Amino acid sequence: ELPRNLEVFNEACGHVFGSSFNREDNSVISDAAAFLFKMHTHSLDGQEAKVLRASEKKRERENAKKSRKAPEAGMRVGRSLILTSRWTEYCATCVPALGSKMKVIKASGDAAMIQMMKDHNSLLRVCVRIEVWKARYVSLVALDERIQTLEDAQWFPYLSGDSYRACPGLVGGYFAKKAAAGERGKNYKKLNQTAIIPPPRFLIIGHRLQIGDQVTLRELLASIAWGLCDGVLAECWSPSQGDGSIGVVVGLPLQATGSCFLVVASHGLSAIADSRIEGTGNTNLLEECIAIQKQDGVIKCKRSGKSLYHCLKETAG
Amino acid sequence: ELPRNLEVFNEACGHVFGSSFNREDNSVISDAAAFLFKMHTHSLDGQEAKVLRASEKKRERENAKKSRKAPEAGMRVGRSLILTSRWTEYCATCVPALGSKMKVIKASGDAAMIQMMKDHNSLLRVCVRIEVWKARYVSLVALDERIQTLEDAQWFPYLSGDSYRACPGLVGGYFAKKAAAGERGKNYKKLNQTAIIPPPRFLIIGHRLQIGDQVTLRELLASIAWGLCDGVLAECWSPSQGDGSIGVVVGLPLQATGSCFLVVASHGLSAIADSRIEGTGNTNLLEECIAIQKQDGVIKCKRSGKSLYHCLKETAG
Amino acid sequence: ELPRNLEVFNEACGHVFGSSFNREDNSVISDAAAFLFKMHTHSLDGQEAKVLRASEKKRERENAKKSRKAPEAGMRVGRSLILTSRWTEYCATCVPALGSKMKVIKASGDAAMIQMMKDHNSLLRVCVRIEVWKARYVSLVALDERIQTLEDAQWFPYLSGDSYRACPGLVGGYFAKKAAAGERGKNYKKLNQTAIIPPPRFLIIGHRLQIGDQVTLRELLASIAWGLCDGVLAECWSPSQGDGSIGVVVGLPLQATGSCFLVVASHGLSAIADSRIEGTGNTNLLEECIAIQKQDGVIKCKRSGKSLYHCLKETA
Amino acid sequence: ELPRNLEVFNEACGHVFGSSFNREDNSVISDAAAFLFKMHTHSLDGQEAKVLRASEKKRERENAKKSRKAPEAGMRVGRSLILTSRWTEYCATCVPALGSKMKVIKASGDAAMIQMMKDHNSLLRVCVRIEVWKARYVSLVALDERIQTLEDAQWFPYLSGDSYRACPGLVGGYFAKKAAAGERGKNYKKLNQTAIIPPPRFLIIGHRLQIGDQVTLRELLASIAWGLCDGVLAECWSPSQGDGSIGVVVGLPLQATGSCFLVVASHGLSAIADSRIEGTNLLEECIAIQKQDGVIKCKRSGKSLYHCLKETAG
Amino acid sequence: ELPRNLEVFNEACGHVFGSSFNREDNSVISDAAAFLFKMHTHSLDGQEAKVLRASEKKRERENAKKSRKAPEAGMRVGRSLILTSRWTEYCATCVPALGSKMKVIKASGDAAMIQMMKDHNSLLRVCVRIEVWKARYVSLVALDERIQTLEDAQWFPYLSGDSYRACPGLVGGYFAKKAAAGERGKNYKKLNQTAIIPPPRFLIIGHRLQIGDQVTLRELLASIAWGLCDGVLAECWSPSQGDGSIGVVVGLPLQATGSCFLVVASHGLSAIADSRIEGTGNTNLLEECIAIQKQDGVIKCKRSGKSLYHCLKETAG
DNA sequence: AAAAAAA
DNA sequence: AAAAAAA
DNA sequence: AAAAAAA
DNA sequence: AAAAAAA
DNA sequence: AAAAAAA
Repeated sequence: ELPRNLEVFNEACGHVFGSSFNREDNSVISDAAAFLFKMHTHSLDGQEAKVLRASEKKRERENAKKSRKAPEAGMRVGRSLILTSRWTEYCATCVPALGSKMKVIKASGDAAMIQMMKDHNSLLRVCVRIEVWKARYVSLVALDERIQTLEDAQWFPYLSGDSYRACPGLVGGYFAKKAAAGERGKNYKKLNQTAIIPPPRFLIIGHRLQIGDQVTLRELLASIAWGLCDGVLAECWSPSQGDGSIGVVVGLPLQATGSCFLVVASHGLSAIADSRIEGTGNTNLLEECIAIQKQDGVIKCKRSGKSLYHCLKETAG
Repeated sequence: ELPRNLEVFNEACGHVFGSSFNREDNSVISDAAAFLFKMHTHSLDGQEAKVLRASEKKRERENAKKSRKAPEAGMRVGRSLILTSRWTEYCATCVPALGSKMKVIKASGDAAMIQMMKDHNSLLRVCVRIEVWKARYVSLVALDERIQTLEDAQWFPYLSGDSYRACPGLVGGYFAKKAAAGERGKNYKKLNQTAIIPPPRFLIIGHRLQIGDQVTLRELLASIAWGLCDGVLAECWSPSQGDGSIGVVVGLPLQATGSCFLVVASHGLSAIADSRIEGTGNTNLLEECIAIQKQDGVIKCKRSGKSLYHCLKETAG
Repeated sequence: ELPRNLEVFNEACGHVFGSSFNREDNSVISDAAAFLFKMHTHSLDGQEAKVLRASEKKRERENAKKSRKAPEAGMRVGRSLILTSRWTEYCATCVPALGSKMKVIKASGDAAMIQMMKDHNSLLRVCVRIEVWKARYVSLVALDERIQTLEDAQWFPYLSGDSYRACPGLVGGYFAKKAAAGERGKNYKKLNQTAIIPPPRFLIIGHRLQIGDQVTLRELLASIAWGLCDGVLAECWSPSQGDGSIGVVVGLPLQATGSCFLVVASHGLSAIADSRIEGTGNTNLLEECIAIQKQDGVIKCKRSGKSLYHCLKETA
Repeated sequence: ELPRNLEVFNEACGHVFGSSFNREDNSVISDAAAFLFKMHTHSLDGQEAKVLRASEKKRERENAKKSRKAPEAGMRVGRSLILTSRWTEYCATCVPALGSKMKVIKASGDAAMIQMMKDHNSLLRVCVRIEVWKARYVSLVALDERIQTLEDAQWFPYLSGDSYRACPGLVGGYFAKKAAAGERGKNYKKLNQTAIIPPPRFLIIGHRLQIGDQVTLRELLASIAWGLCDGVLAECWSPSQGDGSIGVVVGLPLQATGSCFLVVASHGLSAIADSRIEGTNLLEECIAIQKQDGVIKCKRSGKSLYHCLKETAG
Repeated sequence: ELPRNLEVFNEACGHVFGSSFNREDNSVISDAAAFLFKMHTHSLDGQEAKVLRASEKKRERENAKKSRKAPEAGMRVGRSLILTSRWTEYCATCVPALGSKMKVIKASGDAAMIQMMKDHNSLLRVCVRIEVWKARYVSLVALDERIQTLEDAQWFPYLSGDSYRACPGLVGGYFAKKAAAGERGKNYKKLNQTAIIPPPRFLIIGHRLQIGDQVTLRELLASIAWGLCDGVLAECWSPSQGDGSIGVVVGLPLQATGSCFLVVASHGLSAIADSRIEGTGNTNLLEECIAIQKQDGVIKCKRSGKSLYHCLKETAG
């Protein structure tokens, strides 16, 4: 009924949070995913210290974390997430020991341990996807101070190293910048800043985002873009009968990933660094378009020239 | 009559300097505040050596400071500040011992000790505010050799770690740069380079700067801006009858909130550095205006396009 | 009937894949050539470890490869390639031993060994040519994430060291970059990025690509150019009667290896990047033309100003 | 009569060169200052090798220097400088021992040693000021092969580490580049590439350069600028009656040091990287020359001082 | 009659080639100089192997060179050069042993060895000057494939390491690139791409190139410029009576070396990255002139805006 | 917009 | 433009 | 355009 | 456009 | 758009 990743995530969240884990609230799912990600990276209190090559300051911080008592049952997480009494058992059972690697487990040959490690990897990937989607959802109506120029915005989201490792194609930030600056191997994944990510309530259920879905404007925009994206993407939504809060999806943007506008010299031609700019691109900027695929077909929509955050702020005035 | 902070500062300065501390001279007040900050930071000769995690060079420097004789009574400070014979008693009484922390004092429960620690913290904050104002006043006519570009000027004033700790929102420099670069938590405070600070002769009295105050051009500018702020802010001053040296404040600037107008490249659209300017192509910056709020109302004044330091230098030729 | 190289490749592919090796599918031929190149480079499981100067990590990887079981008969390769039970015999026989060099064999003087070494070199050259063509065919619709600027795009295709060594005149990548950075000896060869390469279904048969051949648009473009070449090259193709999928070639590009028109700064003058453009100063890059040779004659076609990849994406 | 620094320099030059040291020749004074600087930094032959943390190559070079015989009396220095037989005594006495530090001397408490160290420091400062002046004078007519772009020209003069330490505000080069690139403390000084330096024949006498003094065009330009400075500065010089070789100073440049044209963004304004650019023909600019009558703005010539000096001689 | 350098080169060439060495042919002199350079760098077959720090591949190559038989007397060199039976004696006697350094020879105190090393250095310098001149002469009628852009053309000629070491102010290539990129000591010498090099038939004789000399167009151009220099330089040549092939030099270019067009910011002025480009009015490049000094006087000749190679190619068609 | 590596 | 944390 | 630190 | 260093 | 060397 469900793939391995989604089933593992559902089981883990249900076990850790019991019945307090609502299965239809984006905020609840994002908070639960963040907590599970912290648990599975040994970021919670009372777990193994990360000291393999840590600096003395990092060693002190990890020692303080280890000394600190672990979270207790009944503790409130986020807004409406309450820990059960069994969460310690789950953390002890399903969490790989610090430093564990897939090669070591494979050498061991224990099928149960291999399955547990696969479940842990899938859970990390799912939680990082949910974390990226929540970062986009927050950034629609809350500017990040660190993002002041195009260069600063070029690496959104800014997530920890574990997030980058779990999903290098979606997660940006310092680690993505480091990977791009350094040597690029055959495994290099470029940052698909505007990759389509289903809403968490859809991601856990496995329902792929598509036309006809009943989704709020903010969550749809967080799914297909973020705050500093061109406002024209708002055209991918249409309020339902009686306005309300939930509308419908009318289409999806095209060219979401893989946009390269280079032309190399050949056969006596001249190299071009940008197809769009060549000629007089400054006057053609606001004349650009985006291809939106709808149920009927593809349509080109003129760019609004205004940030998504600014459009949402203005329409909310 | 006066808040706790100003009263504590007045008592401390009176005790240390007696009658030699003028209550109407900005330079004297700034020198006294700097000396008091040094005393409460254990930066004077003969005070506790900082060795908790000091490097061998730092350990040697602190040992040299400790071995050196402490300042004697009657020692000249700055220009017109003379230490009183009772300054040693005040230093011994009102200066918490090195390493003092509010948590430990609260655990002790001594009401007198808690009040003393609160007074010390208030004195630190007041002294740091006076230090920042004096840095602005100095930079109006005497640039800093460490400021060469906009990136360097983004961290003015350049003050020590203690000043940044006391007033993180007003004090820039190396520590502000470090804080901005690293992780930003809920307690992170952005550097307000041009935060309003009344002159020290007003700050100790608590008289908030407002329209109609009889202040000098340079001191007003240091109150609202610094050397590299655009010269248009000079419109906030007006010479009084007969010119002279003291005029009157006609208005104050308004700090605009944070609002980024970027539009990153997405789905084939070209990046926009600024939505407002890209469309019509009005790239000229000299047209920009500042909102000066006056007694009559708010007025948009066109920028001069020249640094405040340059304007002051040219008008003083 | 066929040259030595194509005959060697045909015999090798027939022996290794038997009847499962289709002779008219470009994807199948490309996969077979890739597998043969892997086999003759001792990169498969169970072959000699490359340790002559390997680093400890490289030594570990090669030891892991050697310890691993060799591919078994009937194993599925690519999509429609199945290994025959006699592939092990060919691998043992026709594959030169690791570290073998032509000088050593010539000193030995065994005519059969010399012929085997020559056949192996020809097989490497043919396999690498097919690999380069397949790289071009892939790049027409799926950009390489390692290409983001013109500097990086200058070194396409990005192939391994073996590919560069076998065919230095077609293969780019890190090794070609290193060769360019270092000394340029008399044996140095520049990367002819857009060198015409017949499709594998043509290369193995020896049928040189020319006008009138019934070839698909994508395969023709992969033959004469790659993803980031200008879209104007699409003019070399023309749909046949009834459209369908297979058309015909109407012309081929004329490789413009013209002499440099630079004038370096000297005696206080100013450097000129191009003496021709200096006069009129027509700074419009959309006016350039490419000389396509057709059956009737050569014609100058105006550049489209858009990447071949973008034109293909829009037309699809 | 004279400050400590100039008196110390005059005494040292008299002791080391006797009467052969001409007090009115810029080249001779510069060469004598360079020799004294080499002596007081322990660079001449026969002085202690520098090995504290030297690399094997540096250790070998300094061992070679130590083994090599010390300079002999009567040796020709520069062009018209001859060593005296007593120079060895001065080198042994007034030169601090290698590694001497003012803190150590102060801890010792010997007044004579403290005075000697102060004299050594003043001599180093004076010698490096003269060295920078001479570097400017040379660069007027003989370009440096190391200066090819404005980025390279930004660090003139290129002088040894001892020169940078003696006067970090004037000297440039690799050490100034390192100081600028790295962390800058409260002691940081920016490279004042056109700070006014009196000519050596004036510097040792202590006569501050001012309008009316009889100086040569080349030496005045060296005092106020160098080769790659905009040629308009030549307006500061006026030939005397009958041309000849010596003229007079009419005016001096202003804003020599401390020119910043930034405007940081504030109160919603936009940051301006350059006030001049936001106003843009470069050749229209002017430089403020202060004369006896008053300040006058002279239009920039747009041509490097070296080019103008070369063309005026052809 | 002749300086030490030219006398040494003449003696060495006569000893190694005897009467087969023509004293008026540029190709023959260039070939002889190249062969002597190969001999004096221990690059010929059967000479000392360079193994001090050579890589294993380099060690193999040098071992192969050492094992190979040395050149035999009577071998044909170039076109019209034949080795003499006494060349082995000269190679053994006048060639310093591999690794010989001037410091070691001076320490030994042997006057004869010091003189031999001086002769070796002078011969290296002369051979490298001739090699650079021949490189220019080749580039006039044969483009170098390695030169495709202005940056590539900036380092011509591309000569080996020994050539760069002997004459660093005339020889470019990888080693000049390395010297420019790395630290620049006081001894640093820039690459004078258009220095005046007398033709080999004049360089060995010591006759400095001057006005009125009977030199062919191609060899004059190779003397004063190279393939990708401005075509205007052809004005420095004039066919003699009856045309023929040999003409006469009517003038020489000025500003051959040491051309800097920088003005630095000082006293509030603005930095000029290039005086020519910044010149008042948009100076069209084809309007630029070169100063040719002639017997009568200097004349400004307008640039032809076309390469010397292309001018020669068109004039020969 | 599958899996295997992996401050 | 209040307090509590805290090179 | 004073003193104290100090490849 | 002299001499000494010295992939 | 023939062969020989050969991270």
